[PDB]
Amino acid sequence: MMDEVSKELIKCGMRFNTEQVQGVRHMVLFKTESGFEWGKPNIPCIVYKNCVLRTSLRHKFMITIKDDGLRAIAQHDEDSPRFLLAHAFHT
Amino acid sequence: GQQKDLAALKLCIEVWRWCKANSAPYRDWFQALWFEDKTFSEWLDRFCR
Amino acid sequence: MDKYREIHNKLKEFSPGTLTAVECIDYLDRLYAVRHDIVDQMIKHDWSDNKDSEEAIGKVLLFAGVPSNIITALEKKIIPNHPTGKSLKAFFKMTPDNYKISGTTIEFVEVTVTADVDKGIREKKLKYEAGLTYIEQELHKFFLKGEIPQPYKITFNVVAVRTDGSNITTQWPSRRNDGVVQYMRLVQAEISYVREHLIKTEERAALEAMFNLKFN
Amino acid sequence: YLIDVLKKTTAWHIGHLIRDITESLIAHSGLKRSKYWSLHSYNNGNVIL
Amino acid sequence: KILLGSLSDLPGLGYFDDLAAAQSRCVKALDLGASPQVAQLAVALCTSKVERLYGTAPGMVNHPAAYLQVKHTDTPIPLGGNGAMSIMELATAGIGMSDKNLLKRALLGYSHKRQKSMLYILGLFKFLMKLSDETFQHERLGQFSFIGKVQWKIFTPKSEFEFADMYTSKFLELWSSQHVTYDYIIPKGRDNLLIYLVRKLNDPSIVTAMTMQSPLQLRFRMQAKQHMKVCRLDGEWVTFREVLAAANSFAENYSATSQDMDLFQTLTSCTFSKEYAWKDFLNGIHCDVIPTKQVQRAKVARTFTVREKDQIIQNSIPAVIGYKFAVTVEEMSDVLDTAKFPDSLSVDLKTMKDGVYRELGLDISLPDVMKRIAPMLYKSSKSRVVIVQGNVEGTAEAICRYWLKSMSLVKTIRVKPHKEVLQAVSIFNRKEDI
Amino acid sequence: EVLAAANSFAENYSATSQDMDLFQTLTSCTFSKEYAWKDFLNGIHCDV
Amino acid sequence: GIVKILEPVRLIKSWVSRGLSIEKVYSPVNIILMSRYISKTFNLSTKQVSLLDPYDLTELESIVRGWGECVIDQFESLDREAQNMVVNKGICPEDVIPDSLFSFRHTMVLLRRLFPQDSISSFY
Amino acid sequence: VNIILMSRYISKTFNLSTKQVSLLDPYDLTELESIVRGWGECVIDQFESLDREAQNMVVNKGICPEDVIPDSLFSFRHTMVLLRRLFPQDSISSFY
Amino acid sequence: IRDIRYQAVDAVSNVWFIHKGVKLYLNPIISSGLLENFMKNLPAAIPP
Amino acid sequence: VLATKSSVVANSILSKNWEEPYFSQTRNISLKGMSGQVQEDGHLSSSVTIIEAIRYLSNSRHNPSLLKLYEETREQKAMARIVRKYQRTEADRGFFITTLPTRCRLEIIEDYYDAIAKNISEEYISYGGEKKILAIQGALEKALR
Amino acid sequence: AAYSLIMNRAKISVDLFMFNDLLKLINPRNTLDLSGLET
Repeated sequence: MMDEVSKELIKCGMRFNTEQVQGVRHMVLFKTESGFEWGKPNIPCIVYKNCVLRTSLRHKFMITIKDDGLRAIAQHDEDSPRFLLAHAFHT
Repeated sequence: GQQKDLAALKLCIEVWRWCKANSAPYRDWFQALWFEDKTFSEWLDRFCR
Repeated sequence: MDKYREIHNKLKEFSPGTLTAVECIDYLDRLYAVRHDIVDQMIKHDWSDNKDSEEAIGKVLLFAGVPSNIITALEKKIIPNHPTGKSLKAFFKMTPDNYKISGTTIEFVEVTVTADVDKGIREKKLKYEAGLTYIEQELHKFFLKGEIPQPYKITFNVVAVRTDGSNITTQWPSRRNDGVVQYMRLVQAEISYVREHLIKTEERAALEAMFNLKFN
Repeated sequence: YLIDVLKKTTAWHIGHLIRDITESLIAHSGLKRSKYWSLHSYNNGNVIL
Repeated sequence: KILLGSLSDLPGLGYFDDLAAAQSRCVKALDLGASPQVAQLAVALCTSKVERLYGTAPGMVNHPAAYLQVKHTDTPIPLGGNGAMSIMELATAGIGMSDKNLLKRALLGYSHKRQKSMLYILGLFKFLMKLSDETFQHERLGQFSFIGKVQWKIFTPKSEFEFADMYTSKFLELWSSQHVTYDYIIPKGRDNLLIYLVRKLNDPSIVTAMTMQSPLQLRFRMQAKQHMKVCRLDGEWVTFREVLAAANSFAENYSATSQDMDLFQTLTSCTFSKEYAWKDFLNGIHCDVIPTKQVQRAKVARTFTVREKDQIIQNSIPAVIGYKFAVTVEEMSDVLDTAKFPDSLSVDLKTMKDGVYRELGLDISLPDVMKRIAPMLYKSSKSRVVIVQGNVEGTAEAICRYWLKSMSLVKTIRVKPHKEVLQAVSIFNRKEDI
Repeated sequence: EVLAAANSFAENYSATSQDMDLFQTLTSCTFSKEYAWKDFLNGIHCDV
Repeated sequence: GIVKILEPVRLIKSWVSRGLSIEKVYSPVNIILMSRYISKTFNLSTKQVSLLDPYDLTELESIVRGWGECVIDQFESLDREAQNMVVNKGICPEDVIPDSLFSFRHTMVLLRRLFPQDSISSFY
Repeated sequence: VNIILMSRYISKTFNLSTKQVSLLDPYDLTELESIVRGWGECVIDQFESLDREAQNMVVNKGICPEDVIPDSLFSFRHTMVLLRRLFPQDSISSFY
Repeated sequence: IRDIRYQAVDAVSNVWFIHKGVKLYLNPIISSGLLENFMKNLPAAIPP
Repeated sequence: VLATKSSVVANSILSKNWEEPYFSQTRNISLKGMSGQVQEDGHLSSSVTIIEAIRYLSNSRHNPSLLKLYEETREQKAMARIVRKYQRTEADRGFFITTLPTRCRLEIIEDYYDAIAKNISEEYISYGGEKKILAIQGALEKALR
Repeated sequence: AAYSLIMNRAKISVDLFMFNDLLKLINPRNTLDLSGLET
């Protein structure tokens, strides 16, 4: 989701606001060596501003199989946009 | 190791004392009775040695 | 039959002394079921009656032209000689192993395979013949009162075959004794095998207790 | 509010004295000791049993 | 009623048993509605009475400190012990939990650094276990939990009961050793049931209960007050001082063993029944006074259960244990009759063995191993009814919290860790986790 | 980078029975002579 | 210290009691399988049982205790069942357990010690 | 000597000229080769003296063919069950 | 002398006792762990 | 009221387990007092439940069930006595002790009636321990309404 | 040996051939019928 939003912002002409701080008293979105996590970082790292974790924000599909069964693309109906449902190319 | 030897010696003392109180085959019994991993005859030989 | 083949396939891959008591019990139950089925099949082909699915006594009488109204009326009656006082409705619910209708005569036969022929025979008699004879008297009274043009004749024959099939020809002088006794000899070996081989030595007492409770 | 208040009461010491008397009487209640005389005293010789 | 009946009656089964009875019935009085402070006062009074009767208190002959090189608090309860525990631990944890805590602390001390004062406690516990393994094995089954205890004399003739003198004591001991499955299940056939009942009749606890209101009980009290031969050290009747001296002699020359360490950990480790960790709950709890006037609500009775049964085992633990130990056909028939799910007995036994092997290096396949470890692993599932005031939920945590809020007679008490801090844990709990 | 990775590993470290056993074995048996010398040095009084 | 025994027969008779018998689960077919195995492989009509060692005789009696109590009363039917099991399918002559107390190795080594046999026949 | 003794035992007890080894399961052939590895290298070069020594040891005093250990990586149970499964034998003969 | 382990005694060969012409086999007693019971004239229980 | 709960009443009555052995249950081998047999002097003997159970087991040849025990001792006359020493047990409540056949008959009646009564315990009979307050609370609510 | 077993798996090892020779020396006509290749 961070990659998608970063691509959208790049297409729109702006970039993420990043601040290097040694600690935040509140819950902020911070990036570590292992990835992106939510919480209170007590380690000097990169914290992305304008990120709010809203917990209050919380069917038939058809799947097309490619790469002999390594990636999956699904959509709601025939006219729905295609999105990569699943893929095994992880680490 | 000393404790095991002490226990074997005490067992031999008791069995011989009873065998003398009664009428028993001392030598035959000492070749039949077994303690831990050593027979009574071997225990007596070790005590002698 | 194919059930014996499946059982043999399942049991040739089990090393001796590696079956839990409950597994031995249910395998034995399957084997007794297979033996009962093969004896049912020999009688099936002997009588040439292709009644693959067992039918209830009421259904058998329906195949004999007995009207349903008199059966429904009799369903309310109670057997006076029943050891447990079971109703006629439940006695009609149960399905005998085989049946045959020849005019006004209907033959019911119950078959069991056991070493104690007399015990099985008397058990099947006390289970079947009381209700069968009560139905016989009921239909005789109905015929006397005039609700049926011809009286019905009922016959019950129980035959028990020993585990070795020595007296199977004496009770059933059939042409097909040899193949059936050969097949039944095999089931004994299989039963005895798992019973005294694939079973675990630490659970032999458990097997004995479960066998005693289930079958004795 | 209970033990501190009742500690200075006369009933506390009376009960302790009765307890000692009962202990002596129970001690005398034995089969051997029952048929013999006895004598005891408590509280600086004030109470005699 | 229970508070005042806690005093006159003397069980006469020894220091540990009398103390346990007094504490248990004080806990029962607390359950019926007694304030924790009144229960604590009653516990102190009964402990003082039993200590004076047995001479355990410091100041007279039977004090353990005069015969053991260990602190009075650190001495095991069966010996001269300090039964002045808090009513909270008695009601929540148990009666013999002091010995369990002492053994846990001793094993913790033995690690890290290898001292002698803690190996002394280990030797005392081993001596207690050696004394315990000289009587009926079913005594440890049921009743109060203990690692080991000193047996005391029974000062009443066996001829008072008509059928006690039908089977000899050696007969009963050898029958119990041969038929261990009957320690966990009740025999059905008369041949075994008659022997079971005769063994039950000669039980010292049952004998005392049958002679509880008789003049014969004064004999034991007078023997104990006069410090006569009342205990056992080997096949001879000995005085309590002799038991203390023998315990000191055995503990001063005791060498730790890997198997002994494993068995001590078995005692210290988790239980076959889901038990709440009351020790760390009480250690980590905090209570705060809230300035609110006391409100007297009604009274409702709730079922306070402390020991549950694991749902994975479809049969009761006694049934599975007896089925494993049963070797005779009639024992198997009895255990099948008692068990509600006979077909799953083998599966339950296999899961039991797998869990024991997972949590412990001990293998229950050997009859001796399971025979020794079963009483220390399986404990009873007795249920209790506790009178509570208001909206206390029918859970052990809620009853304990209500007891914590009830410590103050006038001031309202609030418990800071208001979240669910339950610790329902068993041997197979860790298995399900992994 | 090594220091950062060490911090990341250690912040989320969970106690393990095997690891605790290994550390106990080390500090009680393996390094016994070293700690004996340390205690020797600590428990000595020198007057001038 | 010093103890003397004058009535040992009565001393032992005082210990006599019933009900403390260690019964074992017998397999009626397996018992006769091992009986046939022993009869075929070993010649038991060579050495008299009278001159045999009582120490080994006690063990032999203990391991053979209660074997026929389930097969002597019913012999022909059990023999027929065993024949059916052994002919209809192959059965290992070693994996079969007559009763829970039975120990294979010990039984064979005791039998060979009591009834020595020429190893050349087994080898050559 | 134990190698030649166990080889002879296997030769007499089991009939190895019945099933073609080419059609045998490779999984079981691997285990058989593992348990028989190196036996030839110790007995083919010198056989007659070894055979005479084996006779001498087995004829004078009894040898139980379940304690013979041909090498330090031998298990009687596993080898015999493998050979039973590879080469079936009519169990009826053993009991009849 | 105390602390005598009669249960640890094992019987290897035949053990025989003679008393007024009566021959007794003590090997089952040794195997049953009842050596002390017969040692000091103490009660015990044995199968018939 | 009972006719609408026939199935549950039948299940409760059948769940009393009338077929189990009489003396295998805890309640029949407890320490509760029980009258013994008539002695030579003509006075009934004060005894205990476990002792009487042992006596019957010794005299009998099998462990009978509740129904079998009642049938065997049907002709036996009921006898009763007042305890020698009062209470003597935490589970001893009352002042009278009866004989074994009397205990068996009272147990039969008590078990049958407990089975037939536990089902209507939600409205009429206040069963203590778990649901004692519910029936009385419902009655009081109806009264206040 | 592991490399030879992995690569070919269709040619018996020299150990099996040596065992066959040993069996031939002990008692011929009871040897394994060998038709595969070596190594």
